[PDB]
Amino acid sequence: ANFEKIENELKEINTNQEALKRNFLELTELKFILRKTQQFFDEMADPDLLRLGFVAGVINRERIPTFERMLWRVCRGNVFLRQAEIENPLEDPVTGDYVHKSVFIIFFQGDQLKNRVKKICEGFRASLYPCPETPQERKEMASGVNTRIDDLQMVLNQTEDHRQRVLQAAAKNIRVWF
Amino acid sequence: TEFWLISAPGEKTCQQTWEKLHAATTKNNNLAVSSKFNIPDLKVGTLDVLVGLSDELAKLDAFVEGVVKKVAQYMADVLEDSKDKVQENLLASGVDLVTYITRFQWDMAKYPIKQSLKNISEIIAKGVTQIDNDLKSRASAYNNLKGNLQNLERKNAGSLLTR
Amino acid sequence: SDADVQKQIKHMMAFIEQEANEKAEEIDAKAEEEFNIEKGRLVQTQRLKIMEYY
Amino acid sequence: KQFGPLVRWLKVNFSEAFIAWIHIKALRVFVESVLRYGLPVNFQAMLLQPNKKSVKKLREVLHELYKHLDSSAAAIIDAPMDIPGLNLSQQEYYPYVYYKIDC
Amino acid sequence: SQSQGIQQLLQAEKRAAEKVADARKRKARRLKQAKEEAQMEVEQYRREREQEFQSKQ
Repeated sequence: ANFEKIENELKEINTNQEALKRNFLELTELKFILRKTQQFFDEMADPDLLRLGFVAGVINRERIPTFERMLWRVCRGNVFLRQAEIENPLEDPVTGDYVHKSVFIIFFQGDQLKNRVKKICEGFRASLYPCPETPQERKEMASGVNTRIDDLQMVLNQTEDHRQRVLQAAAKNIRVWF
Repeated sequence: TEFWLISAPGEKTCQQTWEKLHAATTKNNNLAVSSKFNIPDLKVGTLDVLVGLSDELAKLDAFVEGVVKKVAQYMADVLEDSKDKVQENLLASGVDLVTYITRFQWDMAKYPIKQSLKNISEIIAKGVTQIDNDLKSRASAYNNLKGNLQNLERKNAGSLLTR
Repeated sequence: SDADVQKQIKHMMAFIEQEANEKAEEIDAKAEEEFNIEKGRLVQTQRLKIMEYY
Repeated sequence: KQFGPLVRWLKVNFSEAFIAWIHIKALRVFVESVLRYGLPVNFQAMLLQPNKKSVKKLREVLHELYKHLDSSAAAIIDAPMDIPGLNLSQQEYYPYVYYKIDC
Repeated sequence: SQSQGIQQLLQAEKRAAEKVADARKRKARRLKQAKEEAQMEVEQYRREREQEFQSKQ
């Protein structure tokens, strides 16, 4: 019973830590995307709040030239793309490394170009997530993701502390158990 | 022959682009023989369907090329007795295919300009599909007749027992 | 460059506006069709009832 | 009796098939050109017949002349494969609409 | 610049929306006009046959 607990708890801890780290990274990417999209939508936002299609995501730096060329070569002169570096480089959602990133926003005309750009980004191994359509939605979902990010950080710290405590307890007597 | 169609996006007027492309190029050197295409002003539509068409005419050019080359092969086979001057025998109009293309002019009767781009594409597609099916059927029947003749020749050939 | 940005701005602006105009023309044509068919339907129904009554 | 009929049918149908093929070439030219250059339309396309082993020089001259008419800040250099998706680039992209007739 | 282009795009989108809304309003107004014209024709004919009935009586 003791060893079953000490193993099942550790395995559940590891699995939950992995999943929650993935979610935390995805949510922080979404937060950065929202912040930079708000920054881009700040030339002159006189109106408070549908043909144009909208997407946004994050790319690995130094892939901006190739990606821009590929877009301007596939969706020939009929799609718009804005890019902004993300200072304080971030950790990849799955690849698991600290790499510089650029948050980018793409505007397109219709469904065919929507599909074109979506598939192009998927091939370019970017990530998109949803995005707001009105400034009210932007503010709402940005606040939501920020709060969820803080909650996930707290839960991550607590679970890591739990793992550390249980592993210390295990190491206290592992030799005697062996 | 190899012919290259180049967009030459106007440059604010027909002259500013076409003159430099053709006359200036020829004066600099006889690198290539220049010609004007004079495309008709079709009915441009929405960009969603326009990109759809940019894909459909990506596929259909290859399909129609295949059909035309199949027709050429069938002509080379059926007319194998007098296969000389296959290009001359195949020229759609004029003296030769080169002449026809260099003087190409869109046939409003063949395709209604006022129709939509997708409609014109479908008009071409139905005709080419019918052409391909008819080529397959008729060439197969003629080949079957020729094969019956060849079987008769084979029966005439060989030893008395084998024949 | 700036010229590239301006050219793209012109391109998408023109194409979105032309899509809007095409939709407007289609709406106008279908609106004339609806005008005609509604005239026909309402006139036919009311006339049929009036024929019955008279 | 049939060779004359079949031969005549092939002769007549070749003209129609070739006409339709050139029509599709024209349609692709116009669609791609209007996409590349926003409305209104200006597509006084040029049909050039390559000379004997002048393809390289002609293409270089055309690229130099079209560097202005088309954006030289993208493509041209190179690009990676993007096969996954609805469609992937099949031909080389040049600073203009380029199409081939291979009679 | 990087935001000026986006501003222009959004303004064009709003122009398109306004134009299609105007077309929709025209469609609705013409539909109502069609209804009114049909009703007026109905009334004309109804009075015609009322007079005919009076003559027959």
